Order: sequence, then C-alpha cells, then structure tokens
Amino acid sequence: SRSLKAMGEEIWKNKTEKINTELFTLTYGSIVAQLCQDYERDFNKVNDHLYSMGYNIGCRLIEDFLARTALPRCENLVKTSEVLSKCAFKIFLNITPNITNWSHNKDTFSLILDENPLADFVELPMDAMKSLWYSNILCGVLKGSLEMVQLDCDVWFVSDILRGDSQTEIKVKLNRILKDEIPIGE
Amino acid sequence: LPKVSQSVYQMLLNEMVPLAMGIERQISRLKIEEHHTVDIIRSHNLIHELYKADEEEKEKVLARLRNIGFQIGLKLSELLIFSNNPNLKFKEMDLLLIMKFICRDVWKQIFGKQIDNLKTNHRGTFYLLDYDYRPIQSFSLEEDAKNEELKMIEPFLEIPVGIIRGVLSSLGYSSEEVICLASFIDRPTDRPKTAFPKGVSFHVQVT
Amino acid sequence: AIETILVINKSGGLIYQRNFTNDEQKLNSNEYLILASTLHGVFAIASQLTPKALQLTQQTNIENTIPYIPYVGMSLGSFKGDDFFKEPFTNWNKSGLRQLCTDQFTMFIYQTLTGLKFVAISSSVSTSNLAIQIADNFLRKVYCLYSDYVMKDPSYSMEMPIRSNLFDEKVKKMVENLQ
Amino acid sequence: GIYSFWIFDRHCNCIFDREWTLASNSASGTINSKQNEEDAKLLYGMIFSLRSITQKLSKGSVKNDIRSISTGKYRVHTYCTASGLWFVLLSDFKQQSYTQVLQYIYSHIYVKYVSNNLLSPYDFAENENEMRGQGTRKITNRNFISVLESFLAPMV
Amino acid sequence: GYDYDYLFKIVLIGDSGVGKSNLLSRFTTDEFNIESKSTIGVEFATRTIEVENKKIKAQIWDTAGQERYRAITSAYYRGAVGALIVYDISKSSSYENCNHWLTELRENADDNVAVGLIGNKSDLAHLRAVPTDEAKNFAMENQMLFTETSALNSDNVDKAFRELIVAIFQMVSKHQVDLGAPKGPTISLTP
Ligand SMILES: *C(=O)CCCCCCCCCCCCCCC
Repeated sequence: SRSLKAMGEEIWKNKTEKINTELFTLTYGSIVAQLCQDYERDFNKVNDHLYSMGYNIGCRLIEDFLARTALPRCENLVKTSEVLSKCAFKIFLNITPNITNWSHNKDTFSLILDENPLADFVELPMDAMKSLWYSNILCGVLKGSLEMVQLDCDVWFVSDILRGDSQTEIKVKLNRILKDEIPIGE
Repeated sequence: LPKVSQSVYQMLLNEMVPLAMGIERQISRLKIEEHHTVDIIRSHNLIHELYKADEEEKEKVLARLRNIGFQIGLKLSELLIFSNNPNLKFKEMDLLLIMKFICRDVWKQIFGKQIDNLKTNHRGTFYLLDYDYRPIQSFSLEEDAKNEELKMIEPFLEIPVGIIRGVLSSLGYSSEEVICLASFIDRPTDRPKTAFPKGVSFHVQVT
Repeated sequence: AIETILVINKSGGLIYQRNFTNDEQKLNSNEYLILASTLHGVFAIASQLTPKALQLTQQTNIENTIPYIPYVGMSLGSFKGDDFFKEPFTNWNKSGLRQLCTDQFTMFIYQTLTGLKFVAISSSVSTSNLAIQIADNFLRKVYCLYSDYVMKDPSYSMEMPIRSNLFDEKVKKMVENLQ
Repeated sequence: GIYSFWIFDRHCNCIFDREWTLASNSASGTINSKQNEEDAKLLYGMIFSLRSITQKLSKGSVKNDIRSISTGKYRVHTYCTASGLWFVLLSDFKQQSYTQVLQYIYSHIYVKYVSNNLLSPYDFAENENEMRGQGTRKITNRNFISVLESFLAPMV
Repeated sequence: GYDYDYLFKIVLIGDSGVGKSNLLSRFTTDEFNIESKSTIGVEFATRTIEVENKKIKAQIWDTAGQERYRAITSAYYRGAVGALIVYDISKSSSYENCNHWLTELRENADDNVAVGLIGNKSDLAHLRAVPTDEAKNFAMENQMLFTETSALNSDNVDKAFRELIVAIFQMVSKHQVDLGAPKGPTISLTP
C-alpha cells in the first residue's frame, strides 16, 4: 500500500491527540519514585514489579496499535524489527529507534533508544548507579505486545545512558513463534 | 515542542489502582523472564480484589494512591508556574484565585477540557464539578449491576484529588490544613448523555 | 483473468487440475485433493447457516434468474452456432458457497443440478454481482464442453479422474480468449 | 441490511454474538443467547477452513486474508486483525462491502470499550481448560452493547 | 503427479473415543494440513498403490461428529465406495453401536459398498470386553471383512487395507484392453 515512513507520519500528524511529554515523564517518574519509596529501596527486584507493570500495559496497548495501523500479523524478525522501529514507537512516543547489532541467523536484535522521553531528566541516587534500570516498563510493554501478536521473545536491557553507559540498548531476542490454536473437538 | 500520545497517557494514568493494590500483595501467573520465574497478575483481578478485600487494606490503598497523586500534582506545579505564569502569590488568602488557576490551567494541561462551573462559599470550602471526566469515560460492568460499578470505580477518583492537594502544596498551604473528598453526588443537569452517567464533584476544604 | 479451474464429481475428489498459469507450479498435486474435498465440505456446511430471518421466509424467487452475457466464450462440437446458448437461465445452488473473494484472487463456484461442482480461481479481483454473472456463464460453457467431451467418451468410467486431450485443449482455447 | 454480527478471539471461542429479525430497529434480536452457540462453532470452522485454504494457495509475500464469502441467500463479510480477532457480519448483498464499517467497529467500539476498560477482562480464556474453545466467558459491557446497538440500528 | 487411474473414497467411520485417530496415524502419507477433524468433520489421508499396472489412489476421510454434526456427517457419504468400521475391544458400548453405524452406512452411502471392520488396540489383554468369536460371527452375517490390530501386531491392518482395495477393484473395474501408414506422393481423383 504505502511505505511505513508515510504511514507513520500520516498516523502521527492527523489521527491522534497530543499532550506535553513533560507531563508523561512526570507521571512515570512519580510511579518509579514511589515504588522506590515504599519498598525499602530493593532495586534488585523492583524491576520485576515494573516488568509486570509493563507487561500488563503492553498486552492491552497492542489492541490499539493494531486498531490504528491494521497491519497483517508479522511472521519474520525482519518485518517485526522494521515495524517496531518505524511506526510502533512513532505513533505513541514520537521517536525512531535505530537498529544495529544483528545477531546470527536473524534471531535477535537490539533497539537503540536515541532519546528516551521516559527519562528526560533524572539523576539516580548513588546506590542505584548499578542496580536500577528505570525503563523496565518499555521492554515489558514490548514483550506484552508481541505476546498478543503471537511470537515469544526474551527482551531485556543491555545498557542505559542513565546508569552511565554510552547508549541505551534493549535486546529483544526471539525464543519461539508459538502457533495458533485449534478446537479440541475429538 | 515535544509531545506524547494522549491514548498511552490516559491508559497509564488509569492504571495505578492495580499497581497500588499489587504492591500491597508484594509487601505483605508464573513465567520466566530470562532465568528466574517471576509472577504476574491481571488488572481487573486486582480491581475486584480492592473492591472486596477488607476495610483497612482498602484505606491503605486509598492513601497510597493519594500519595501518588500528591506527588504528581506537587511536582507538575512548578512546571505550570513556569510555563503559564499566572498572577498568583505564595500564600494568597483569596482562595478563589488559586481555584481559578487550578480550574483553568492544571486541568487543561492534564485532561483535555476545562473543568465546568464551580460554587463559591466565599468563607470556607469550595466545590469543583466535572462532567464526563475523561479518564474513566469508558468503564462499565453489566447492564444491571450499576450499583456495584460506582462502588468498584471509587479509587480512580483519588489521583485528581491528589493532584489538587499537591498543586495547593508548593503554593502555600500544606498537607495538614487542607482536606478534599471526591464523590459522584454531581447530577447531569442538562448535558448530553455520554457513556458514563454521573459526573464527579471534588469538595475541597481549606481553613 | 481466470488463472485456474478444477471440477469435483459428486462427492468430493479432484478430477481436473489443469493450471492456466505462465509458470507458478507452487502447489503440489497431492494437496489439491485436500483442497477440493475441503471446498466440498465447506459447501455442505454453509448450507445450514441461512439466517433465521430468511430461513422461514425467502420471497426472493425473482433474482435467481441470471442474465445472458452476449459472447463471453470466444471471438463447435455437439453444439452449433455462434454461441452455446442465447437465453438466460436459472441458478441451481441458491443456498451454497457461490464466491470466495480474497485480496489476490477470487474463487467462483458453479454447481450442476445433478451434483457436479466447477471451481474457477481468477487472479483478477465488477461489483461482486456482475462478476458472478460473468463467472456463471463462463463456467456453464465449461460444463457444456465437459458434457460434450467427457460424457461421450467410451474410455471414461463414471465420476473418475479425467484424462483427455480434446477437453483440456478446448477449455484452454476457451480461457485464452477470456481475459 | 445485516442479519448477524459475531466476534471470535484468539482461543477459537465465540466472544460476542448477535442475531436480528424483521426490519424493526428495536427488534427481538436475542443477545448472547445459548441457542446461538450451536450455529457458532460450525461458523468458526467454516471461516477457519477457508482462511487456511487462502493462506495455503496464496502467492506473493503478503499472506492475504479472506474478505467476504458469498452464498445465494446472503454474504459473510469478515475482518481479521493481527491479534487473532475476527469480526464477522452476515448481510444481503445490497452494497459492495462493509470493510469500512468493520474497521470503524474495531477502531472505535471494541478498542475503546474493551482495551480501555481496565475493570473488564481481556483474553477471556483463563487458567487453562478454555484456550481451545470449550469455554463461555463472553462480554457483557453495557457501554459496548449500547454503542453497538446505536451504530448498527440504522443499517437494517 | 496425476498418474493414478482411479480414485476410491473410503470412510474411516467409527465411534468417538475408539482411538481411530491413533489407528490411521500409523498408515499415512502424513503431510499438509492436519487436525481438520474439528474444522468441518473430517481429516484426510491418501496413498497410491499398484494393482496389476492400474495405479489406484485412496482417500481416507475420518468423519467425526460429537454433538452438533447431524446432517453433514451423513452427507459426507454421498458417494463413498469403501468403509472401515472402527471399533475397540475394551467396552461393549463401542461394539453395540456397530449395528446402527452399518444401518446408516447402507441407507446413505453407495449401494453394495465394501465394508471392513477393524478392532483397534488389541494389545490390551486385561479388559477384553467382547470376544473375537462373537465378532467373527457378526462379520459373517453381512459379507464384510474382519480384523483386529495392535502396535506390536503390525502389518495386519496394512494387508487388510490392500486386500480391501483389491476387492473393491474387482467390483468397480470395467475391463480395459490396451487399444503401416501410406507414405509417399499423392494424386487427386476427386471429380
Ligand atoms: C507485527 O505486526 C508486530 C507489531 C509490533 C508490536 C507493536 C508494539 C507496540 C508497543 C510500543 C511501545 C509503547 C510505549 C510503551 C511505553 C509507555
């Protein structure tokens, strides 16, 4: 029909409401701040609860992304990477992640977050400098979305600019393409 | 200036009651992420659990979500004071000007619409009336079980109360003299019938 | 632009799979048997899906008649004249799978009164009724050719696989003009 | 206009059912009643079979999906989405297709009263035992039935 | 590969829960779509065999109906030429339905249809709920072949299947017999 470029600009410019990114950042910052507050600063597995957060969010966001875009079910890692990089983030967060670090035989790749609106302004405490991720919700949302698109992936964070690394990378390695179900009529 | 999609914001802003209820479970569905088996639980399950848990845990989660909203409002305050630049003072005894600011700018920035008309005691309290209340405009259970709907949808009324409390904080009055309560007692006077039947009222007390 | 045809005798079972494509040959011969039998089964099972609004009250025995497309065929055998027929005719399968439209192709169905089924897969995607009107006429030309060159054949047992050269070359001539 | 309207989910289950009657708008269209369950599994089987045929004998690199299935008495418009959700609608011919209406349904009714409905479930099969299809946990969302009745009332 | 001369439709009809799904899973050309039993009513198996130089294709349709399939399950026998009545020697209930199954088969399917009768899972010697003697006596009264099968007792179903097809062939095989040009200049003698 049309290129994913044209689709992303068309959907973003004239088919979605808008708000200030500062306020979204503020809300997510409040969530993470209070999770730190009410949990004795157990950064080892506040990330797990944030992962559950992100999974529950993404599993029900996918119904809206497909509602607007109306793409077919992705089958191969190349098309999944292209769609995630090019329109899936462009609709919601208005960013274009870059893709590098292709693994062997096209089973894994990495999302590079050039600009992260979830962390427009944060300076973590000293104890968090090598424990917390602060953006686990994003990869949780990605996994939850791909679950309903019916392809399982282990997704995790390799690096983050917040902790001190040069760039923020999210490995999204596929595990298996689980198949559609059939009635169990004997 | 940069923007983010209202749909993802509205959904995220809706979904803290499951967060505020499941954090309590962790304090007091198995699957593997990479190597260690984490547990995840749905959102509607936790909404029902909050609906029928017991009184003290319900109150704990209510104060929990009030703290969340307090942080959000207090923290967005300074941004709004910078950007809009109203004509307020630090501790203005004229509560009408503060309430006009909250009605005009804070809600215009959080939700998409200005809040509706407001009462004026001129001595004590104030009332803020909202019609159709954007975040929960698409909530329901059943054709008949409308009585359970309003009691189950209660905790979602706290984050704007927390917003109001926080905005009043860092603008003079602290969180020991001010108290606010939300309710459905507002009735649709003449507006067109939207999905949700009842508008909401925030009763704000300030001595 | 019809790309393939195939015919089912009376109870399932493919008996003709001459594919009218330049060079595709993607589908195995064996799996077309499952294709034809599954189409037969779906034809059978869609019969008991008439909505109850029309189940008890049809009142639509005026649309079953199909108009006469003038020269759908070409430009003969037992037949003679410019065309196999001139008058309009009537539909026979009024509660069965007539069409399956799809982004890349369209499958038309024509059921003979005795029970034979003729299936026409066409790459071309006609308001979904004129397409049926073209397809029914063309498939009945194919049916006339079938009755001419498969029924009046000594070495052909009943409702068995078709193995002939007059029939396949004649239907090839029929389709190469229809595009 | 239309005669019946159906939503099926990933788990090979009927999640929403509706059938109409004579052309009165406020018709006796029994909603989500059990007798419709009998003529629902076979409808799902028919759609699944022809979808399998389409994906089988397709060509190209797009993996096409079936649009409509016409019979003598009516035609079955069907819209599929990548999340394994199928919206099916029976109707007399009377127009080219209802694909725009199905897309509007998915993008303004289901999405905005089942995916923005935090206190209502999704993936209605739960805790094993109904992911194959032997389950009944259909929707009852008052806003959903109300808006769907409102939108589909004129087109009958 | 349209080399087969004839195509015989045979129904693997039998009672639910009999293990017939595992029965036909052994002898197969298993490829393509599978698990189609619940899709409409049937799943398909095929095989080509050589019968004195006439290649014959078979079509095993495994009809199944649980509670809702009433009309199409009978309609699938429009022109069936063979039947493979499946029962299990574990419970008398499965064998009791054979009379009804044969009655429906003879009523609906082709007149004078070849019918075989296969007893699945004969390895289990702990719950033999019907004797082979009575089964054979029942087989006598209808001119219909009988056999019992097991995983360990292999080749029995295969030989019975081949012998069933070569028996059907003798019934529906019309006899077929395998049925110096003048080269040079020409002169026209037409008037
Ligand atoms: C085949 O169609 C694959 C489609 C790709 C899945 C869509 C991913 C949607 C989620 C994107 C991230 C949303 C932002 C989350 C942060 C709050």
